[PDB]
Amino acid sequence: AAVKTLNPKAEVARAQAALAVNISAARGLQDVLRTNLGPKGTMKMLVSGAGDIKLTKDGNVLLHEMQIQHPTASLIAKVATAQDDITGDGTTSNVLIIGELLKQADLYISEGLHPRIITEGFEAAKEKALQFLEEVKVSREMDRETLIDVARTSLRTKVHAELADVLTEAVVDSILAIKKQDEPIDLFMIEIMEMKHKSETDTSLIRGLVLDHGARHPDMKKRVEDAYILTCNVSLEYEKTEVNSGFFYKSAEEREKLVKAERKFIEDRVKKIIELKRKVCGDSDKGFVVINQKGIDPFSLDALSKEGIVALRRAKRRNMERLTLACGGVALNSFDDLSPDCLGHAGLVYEYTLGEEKFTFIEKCNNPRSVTLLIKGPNKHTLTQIKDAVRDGLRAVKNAIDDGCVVPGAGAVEVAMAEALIKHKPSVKGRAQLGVQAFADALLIIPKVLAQNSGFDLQETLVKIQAEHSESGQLVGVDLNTGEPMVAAEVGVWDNYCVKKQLLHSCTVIATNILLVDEIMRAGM
Amino acid sequence: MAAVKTLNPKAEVARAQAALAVNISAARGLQDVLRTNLGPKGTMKMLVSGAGDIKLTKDGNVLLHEMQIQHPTASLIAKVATAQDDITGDGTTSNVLIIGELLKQADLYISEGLHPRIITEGFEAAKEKALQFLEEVKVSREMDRETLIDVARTSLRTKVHAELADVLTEAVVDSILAIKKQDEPIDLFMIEIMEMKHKSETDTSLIRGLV
Amino acid sequence: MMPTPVILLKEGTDSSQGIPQLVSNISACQVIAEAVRTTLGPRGMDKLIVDGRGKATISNDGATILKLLDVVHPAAKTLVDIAKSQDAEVGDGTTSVTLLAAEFLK
Amino acid sequence: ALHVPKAPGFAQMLKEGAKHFSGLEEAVYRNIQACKELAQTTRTAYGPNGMNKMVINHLEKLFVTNDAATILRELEVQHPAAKMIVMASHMQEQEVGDGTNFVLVFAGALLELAEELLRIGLSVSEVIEGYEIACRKAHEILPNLVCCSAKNLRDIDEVSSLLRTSIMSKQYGNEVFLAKLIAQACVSIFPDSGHFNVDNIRVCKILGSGISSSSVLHGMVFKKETEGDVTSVKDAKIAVYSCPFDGMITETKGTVLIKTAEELMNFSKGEENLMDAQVKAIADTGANVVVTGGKVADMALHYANKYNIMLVRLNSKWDLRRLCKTVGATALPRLTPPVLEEMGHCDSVYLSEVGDTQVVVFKHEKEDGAISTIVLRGSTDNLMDDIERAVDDGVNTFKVLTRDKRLVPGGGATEIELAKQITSYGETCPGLEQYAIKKFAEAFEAIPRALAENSGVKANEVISKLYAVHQEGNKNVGLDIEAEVPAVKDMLEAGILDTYLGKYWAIKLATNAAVTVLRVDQIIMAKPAGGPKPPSGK
Amino acid sequence: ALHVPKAPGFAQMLKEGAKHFSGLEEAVYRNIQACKELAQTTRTAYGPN
Amino acid sequence: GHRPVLVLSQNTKRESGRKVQSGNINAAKTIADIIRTCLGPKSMMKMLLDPMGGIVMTNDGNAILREIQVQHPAAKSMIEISRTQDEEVGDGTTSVIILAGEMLSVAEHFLEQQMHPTVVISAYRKALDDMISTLKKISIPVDISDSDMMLNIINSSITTKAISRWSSLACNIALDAVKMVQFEENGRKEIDIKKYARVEKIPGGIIEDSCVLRGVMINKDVTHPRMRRYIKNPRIVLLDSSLEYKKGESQTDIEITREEDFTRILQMEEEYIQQLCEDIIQLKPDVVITEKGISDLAQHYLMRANITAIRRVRKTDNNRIARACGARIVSRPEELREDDVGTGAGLLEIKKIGDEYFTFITDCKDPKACTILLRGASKEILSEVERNLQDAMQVCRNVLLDPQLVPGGGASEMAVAHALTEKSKAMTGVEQWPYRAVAQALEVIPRTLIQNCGASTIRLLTSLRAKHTQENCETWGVNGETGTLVDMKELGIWEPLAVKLQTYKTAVETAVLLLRIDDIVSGHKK
Ligand SMILES: Nc1ncnc2c1ncn2[C@@H]1O[C@H](COP(=O)(O)OP(=O)(O)O)[C@@H](O)[C@H]1O
Ligand SMILES: Nc1ncnc2c1ncn2[C@@H]1O[C@H](COP(=O)(O)OP(=O)(O)O)[C@@H](O)[C@H]1O
Ligand SMILES: Nc1ncnc2c1ncn2[C@@H]1O[C@H](COP(=O)(O)OP(=O)(O)O)[C@@H](O)[C@H]1O
Ligand SMILES: [Mg+2]
Ligand SMILES: [Mg+2]
Ligand SMILES: [Mg+2]
Ligand SMILES: [Mg+2]
Ligand SMILES: [Mg+2]
Repeated sequence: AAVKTLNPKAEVARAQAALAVNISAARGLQDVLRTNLGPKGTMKMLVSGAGDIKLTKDGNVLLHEMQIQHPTASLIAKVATAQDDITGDGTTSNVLIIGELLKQADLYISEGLHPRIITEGFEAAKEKALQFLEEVKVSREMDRETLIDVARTSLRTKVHAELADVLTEAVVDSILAIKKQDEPIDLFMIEIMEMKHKSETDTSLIRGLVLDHGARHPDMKKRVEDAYILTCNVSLEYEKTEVNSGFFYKSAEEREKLVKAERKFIEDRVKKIIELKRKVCGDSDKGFVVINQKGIDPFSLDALSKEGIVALRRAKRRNMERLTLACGGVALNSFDDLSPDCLGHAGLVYEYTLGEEKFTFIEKCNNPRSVTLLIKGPNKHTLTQIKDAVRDGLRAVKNAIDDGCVVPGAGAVEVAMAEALIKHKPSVKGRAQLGVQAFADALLIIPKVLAQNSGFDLQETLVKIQAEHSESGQLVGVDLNTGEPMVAAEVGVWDNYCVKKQLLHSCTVIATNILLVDEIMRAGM
Repeated sequence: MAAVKTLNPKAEVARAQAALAVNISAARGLQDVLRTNLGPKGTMKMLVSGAGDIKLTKDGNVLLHEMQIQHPTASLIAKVATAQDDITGDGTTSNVLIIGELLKQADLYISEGLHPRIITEGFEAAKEKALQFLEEVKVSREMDRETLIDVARTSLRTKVHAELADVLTEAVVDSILAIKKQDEPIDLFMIEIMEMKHKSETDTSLIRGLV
Repeated sequence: MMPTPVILLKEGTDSSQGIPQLVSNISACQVIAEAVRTTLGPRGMDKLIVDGRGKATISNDGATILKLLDVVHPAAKTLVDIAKSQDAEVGDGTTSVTLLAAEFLK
Repeated sequence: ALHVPKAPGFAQMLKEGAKHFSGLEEAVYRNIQACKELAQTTRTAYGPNGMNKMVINHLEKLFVTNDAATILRELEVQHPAAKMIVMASHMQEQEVGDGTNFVLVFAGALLELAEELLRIGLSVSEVIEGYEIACRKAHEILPNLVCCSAKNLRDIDEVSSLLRTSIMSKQYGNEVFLAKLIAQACVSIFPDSGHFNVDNIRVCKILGSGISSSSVLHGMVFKKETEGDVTSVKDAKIAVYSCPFDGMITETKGTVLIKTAEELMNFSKGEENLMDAQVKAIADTGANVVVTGGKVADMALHYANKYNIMLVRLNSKWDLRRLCKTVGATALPRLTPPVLEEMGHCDSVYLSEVGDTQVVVFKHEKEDGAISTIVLRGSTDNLMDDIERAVDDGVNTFKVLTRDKRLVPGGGATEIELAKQITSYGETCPGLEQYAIKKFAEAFEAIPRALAENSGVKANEVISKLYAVHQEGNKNVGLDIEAEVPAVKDMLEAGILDTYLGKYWAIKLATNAAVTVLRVDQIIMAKPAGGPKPPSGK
Repeated sequence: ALHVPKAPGFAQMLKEGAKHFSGLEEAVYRNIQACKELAQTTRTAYGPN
Repeated sequence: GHRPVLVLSQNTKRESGRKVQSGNINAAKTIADIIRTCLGPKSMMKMLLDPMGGIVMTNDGNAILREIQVQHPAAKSMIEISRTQDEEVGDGTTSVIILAGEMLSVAEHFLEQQMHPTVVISAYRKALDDMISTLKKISIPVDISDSDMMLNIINSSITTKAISRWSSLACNIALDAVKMVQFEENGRKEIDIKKYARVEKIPGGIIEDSCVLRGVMINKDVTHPRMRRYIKNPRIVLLDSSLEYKKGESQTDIEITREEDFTRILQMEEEYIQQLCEDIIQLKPDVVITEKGISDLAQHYLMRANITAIRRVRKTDNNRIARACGARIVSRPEELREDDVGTGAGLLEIKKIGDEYFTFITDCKDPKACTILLRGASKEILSEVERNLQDAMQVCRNVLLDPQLVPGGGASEMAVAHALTEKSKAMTGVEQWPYRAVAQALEVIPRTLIQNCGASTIRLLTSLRAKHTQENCETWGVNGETGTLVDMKELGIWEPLAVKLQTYKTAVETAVLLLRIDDIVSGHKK
């Protein structure tokens, strides 16, 4: 090696060695992630250094939780991380397609072919595949049923069947609740609060908010039926003067006077709140709830509780907007001019105590534009798994709503794309037909992996499905229970169009870049 | 991890697809090394021993013995090639290449979920058919000096330089025809090969006697 | 016993179970009682215990002698604890409690 | 040809200390073996005849007890499947309060039978489906097995009889006395309103007099001493202050600026006069007892002693809130005299010495109050800790009874009946799931088997007799531990009963843990780090 | 992403202290450089001078 | 004892003679050989592993050279000249390295033949002067107004990179960004793409969605949710001073002896904040962007006037916003003027991309700053795309400043080599031999192009030389992808004259610098 004569402590792989290393790493990653694909996938256990336990089958989570220190593995992990960040699904398919693309490319490269021709064929095949995907997508009106089908297709692959069935309703209802007509969906308005006291099937949707903190005063009411919500960001505790004030007195009476007079600033704001509460509700029938982002000292807590006001302090910053959209009031940074029109309304507010943790519920809102999903489970790892599943489901439903088109799943679209690529192959000049064939075979990995995970054999199931597609022309996928060809659209197995497009683009780009790498160097020391 | 590691903690085990991957990787590495040996257009390799002795060769068996390999599958293939050299005296590089390509082609289908046993059955059937075809295609002829010269050329050209091969062809053919008895096995022990280090490589010849 | 590549409890855990451990506990209680036997009665004798710092404690009190002893046996600590309990509740008989318990076990 | 290299791919990419276990015989069987080992470790402490275990943690702290949850939490469990089962047991303890040993035993039996089923040829998914179906069938069957209900909770004898069984497994020799104490303490709490709070029952452990001398106090006991000279009050008028019993000071900064000799000569005298005025103003309301959460100034203490005011200082604010609940007072934030509603009343406050420790007792006379305290005597700290655990079990059983009054027979009767009914159901269900259903039914036999083994009889004879009797039609017959030979008896008359909610939650959690362990197929363990605990645990 | 593993095949099967050089730039040019170096060492003693 | 006596300190090595020259030339040749294969449209990419754990998949010569560490000082000099070439003209970083290596390689021949390095240096300087003359002679003019020619130039600049697949979009983005950054004030032309042409990479999406904005884009969100996230025609006010209450510079201590002074002080703090926000509002703006924090009370007072506030923005981003929307950053709002109010932005939109909020001030009219929003597969791909876009923008600004063009693909090298040989034909002194040697060493670029294309080097070079021996064949290069000789008047591969001039100058001067050197001394401290 040339560089080794300059930096002796350098590790270098050149020419076919770099390709061999990259393809070996990709094949190892693909072998690990093969068992993840499909609802028939296998649970994986992830034990951290500290002993934490995770139970996931996500491609991104598994990639982040294996003990791998390989460069190509890092590149594929970053690609999958981008896929998860933007689309929220398809990481396992991403890794599988990258690995199969590299394997099919090597199958021709090892026989004297240059990788550049393979990359040209990959580009042509990707263009044709994108055209076919445009031609095959199903534009539909995203009613509740289609969103439920998409949520099933995600959650069944993520969690147990019954838990998936519950999470489908939860996710779809939450998304439909927070969605405004002709407006981008803000997933920040769906709070995901997790409790650890009941079974996993008790996860539900609350048309309001759940706060992980409660009132700090024992005498405050634990339950208010008709409540006026005051969302505020005003400090109600003692605040020191910024310019080093200090006090100077000459007697105990003067010290007492100064002590009584140093609370007047906060007392004025507390009195303003109390006067507003008295004006708004002259009886004990209605209630008043104060949710403050900043702290409240015990003196103000006692003063408010003397008037029967429930006060919550140190709320999360996002809860300001969440309460504004749910209850309907307005967050106040000061009490300069506050009017009964700045108060939100909640049809029921109560506090729930669990161990050493106290929770506050805000339900029965008029028309909540922000809702929460209450994750419940007997174990921490169950809660983490359900959180990952609901994140995937929310991403899938949001993607389905964003563009009215949805793509049939179960690998039918991959089979049709491969068949179209094979048909289009003669139109490609030069030796790029080999790259086109490799791209088609790589696309065919998804039905192969689905059939293998379901317990059937790859070749027989694949040839059956391909023959059915050629004979009928429909979009026939993989039946994970019988192995026979099956129409994905009829049964309701749907895939996100954006997810498929991102898979094609990212997989092709990263495979082309990796195939063109001819040297791996580590000489920064 | 496994049963053997449970009984013997300091044990090395490769199980299921791991063993197949290890064997195929070793065979592919050996094939990658010995690809350049095949044919008269092959490339010389210089082999340096621990003591510093220099050896120039293109023979498959000679290269295999002098490779610094400690792999079990490599050892198995080396034993097979050694037997090939011992009996027939040629085809070691072809042996290694064919073994490696057989393993690679078998893995190409095994990775698709196919069981190795079916591949082995197909291998047996194909071997039987190939043997029948080889019996059909061979060219039986009484071998005069010309055919022996052609065979010796086809070997020595793949071994050494063209001019040296041309000299060695006449040398070896004349020696064999000299010691050959009619309808009797050829005793190669009766041809003495003696080394002298005073002339050029093209000065080697055959002495109708003994040295 | 088998290696069990993933051990259940943390490495170094010591477990003793069955009749032998009960007999060992009884023997430990006898050992503890033997250390305070000669302090009982008008013809009793005092014990001298030296700590790490070099200070010496001379006492005829069973509770004091047991406390100054650095007992670490889990079953033997019960005798020391009941001696402390007798000292706290009554103030006398801190040797009789240990002798009686050890004799019951014997 | 002397070394086997690592297979290309994931095997080579693995880190130096990581471990990867994949496949049935490498992951599932190992996890099942670990869970079986954990169940074996805890099994011997099941039932009234269970034996205590001396467990020493990493801080040389003794834990002699037969509480399954306590033993598991004091054990350094490292296998992650055993960690799942331990978390399931802890969740059962948190939700109900009793049945952790049941959860662990049932999970272990289910996992061993699942291993057997996998060996004979069944797939993991089929076993999981069979266990889920059998668990649903058992949950359906369980309500039909209820034999009686609490039917009252303000009674003393009835509540004691109900709670006897729960605290019979622990402290088997003397449970009637503990049952009476816990029943009295719980009946004092739990007013006409249906809400019952477990935290309202306090336990004070004082060493010296043996557990037979334990009593129940309608009040609170603090192991402290009075600050002042007054040590006994007969008609206490407790005023509670969260502020220190001292003159208030500015929160910004205090600086006494003296510019003349008169101010220097008058400052201390005026401060003392102000202290005296404040103390006398407090006393003029009739408050003869003052409780503070902060420090006590010398001048304030002197003036309180002058006016015959009993001073008690409580460092913990939890104790201050509990005292406010017990007496009915309000924690004043300032040193102002308390208004008539904020001044709490207790029938007797005095300083006492129980055994060795000096205690302050806020004793009521009525058989009521927000908080009741159980004083536990004994000869060993560990013995009092075990009695406290038994008291916690009894209180949790009372809370469960308040939540649900339905009861099921104990002593293995319910488990045997459940096994019989699940086997009958599974004998009719076709398909491969019948094997899993039958194994789930058989897993219930581990409870009577463990009871018989701990009692010292032949488990097989007991199980055969139980099946015979239940086939005869007696659903309330289980193991009789008061016999030297395998024998059974009806325990609806014997009063050995278990809460319906406890059994329901235990079965649900054990099945969930078992199926969660079974679902796992591959293990990827990172290299164990020697870090000083995760930052979450602080 | 901090170390380059040895390429699968012959590179991994190579012995501990063994060395392998293949190609023009790393074998032929290196041999030519070594021979030129030796000739340079011996060159100055050529001829009567 | 009796430690040895020394003149120089220990660990002070010193080599001298032919060995030093041979080592320097060998180090330069090795540096050239490292990136020899990364030249031309058929160049392969390389993976670099950073010591921090990062991966740099790149084709640029400068990045590869700067990502490695070397000990031989000649290699350090080669890395330095690569960085110099990258910083001066933008591209040509591997061509200059190859040229310097070849020049030193051909100078070694004469160094071994009893020729003093000064003669070689003089011949090299004469050759460099004649190379400059010939390059200026064979150049062609270009009108910057023709957008098609500029796009073709940028394309020919980026055909050798990984962005050649989306070359059209890349060229349009680079041309638009460079054109809109171009700015003049007080008779001073300025094209500052380092500060005012920002490239933002957000992984995900497709590269076809990447575009240049008529404005700026920052990773910021509104301070308070009530503030509008969508304003059609906003009046922008920029600040670089806190809207909070802060202590003064001098040591100031209050002394309170009266009851009402504490509350009075707090009320005056609030009133100062209110007056500050009133000074803001007096100009009636729509959005307020500040480099320092904004207090919650200030946020309330701003929302009372329906004003969107952005809390903490970097200095460079604030300067970009000021250039784009025509604002002027101010510090004391009591000195705010109407001219400081930034009008010209056609839309302010704050939309969530992925899981993060981003602020768009796009749709500006006549913006002098831009943000190139890059979306792609991952971080490494986007980094390589950004490097290619930087190369394209540098080439665009070089063409804008210097409108001359010279043929590419080795045609310029062959033409200059032939002219140098013809001029040397008249030389009679001993300096002619190194002169011709460097002349023919200039032919390494077409040879490397042929080698990377995979064609036959010797016969293609011979045919190209024979073609260049003719009269009107100065534009005859070689295809980097088909291995054939073509006239670049037809292929269209042209490169800026400035890039070629800088490359030749740097290569020759590096050769001179490393030829001047002897008697390497090492080991001493500072
Ligand atoms: N019920 C089903 N029947 C058949 N195929 C399915 C079913 N559900 C999902 N699939 C297919 O299996 C794949 C599941 O992949 P998944 O595990 O979600 O990977 P990722 O999480 O990376 O998207 C989808 O591409 C979908 O087409
Ligand atoms: N007097 C008794 N006779 C027979 N069985 C009993 C008696 N008391 C309790 N049991 C049985 O013991 C079991 C309680 O075991 P225990 O040690 O309390 O475990 P856990 O604390 O996990 O509930 C119950 O299932 C009950 O059936
Ligand atoms: N299509 C082409 N055919 C032939 N030569 C080309 C072509 N495109 C670019 N080149 C040549 O390749 C060189 C650019 O290669 P590049 O990798 O950018 O090196 P550098 O970074 O030194 O410019 C230019 O000198 C140009 O003459
Ligand atoms: Mg998915
Ligand atoms: Mg041969
Ligand atoms: Mg005595
Ligand atoms: Mg119990
Ligand atoms: Mg360039």
